[PDB]
Amino acid sequence: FVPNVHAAEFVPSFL
Amino acid sequence: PLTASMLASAPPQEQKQMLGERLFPLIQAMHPTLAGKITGMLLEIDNSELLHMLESPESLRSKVDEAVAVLQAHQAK
Repeated sequence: FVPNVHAAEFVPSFL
Repeated sequence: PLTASMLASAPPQEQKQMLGERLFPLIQAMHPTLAGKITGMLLEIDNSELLHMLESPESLRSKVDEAVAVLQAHQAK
């Protein structure tokens, strides 16, 4: 696994 | 618990979100501010491995530690 610093942030929005 | 069967039967466009919802609180426990970014980075891993990470705390921590080491180095430079 090579981490991708460009990855989209996971926004918590589950309710 | 989220199972492989549940994931495989979900529309592909919901699969990452389903995994993310279960991984996020665990990653947030480890890293309360970087959690969103680290979760996003981990979600690029394939779904089989993500499900394994959900079931194996040592596996999740190893991936989180690698993402954090890389992210923090990136932030610093």
